[PDB]
Amino acid sequence: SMEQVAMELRLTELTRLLRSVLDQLQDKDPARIFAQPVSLKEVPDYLDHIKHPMDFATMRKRLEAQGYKNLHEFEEDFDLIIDNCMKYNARDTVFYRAAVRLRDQGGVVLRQARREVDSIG
Repeated sequence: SMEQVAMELRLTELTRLLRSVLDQLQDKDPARIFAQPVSLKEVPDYLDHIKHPMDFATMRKRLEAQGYKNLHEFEEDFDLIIDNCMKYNARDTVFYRAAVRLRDQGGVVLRQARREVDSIG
């Protein structure tokens, strides 16, 4: 149908905007602490602690398969990155501190992304 195509064009455009959001958020992690999944070879007990692991590479695979239907789903995944880190790592660690800084800096980006998603529809 023509409606299915119109819907697919909107998804494609949301995908374009989320890719730009993803790039901007990932720049706020210049240490690349959150770039890849936590290694289960190197942290064998990780899944005993964290039930839903997340990282920027995993978000990028989902993104490129157009697997985010809306900004809320994308934010859920970004929040998992931060929140998992802040539970697994103590307050005095470079990892925890990196998550706090990512959260604080990403807030600004996400605030305008919401306005754009609503605005462009």
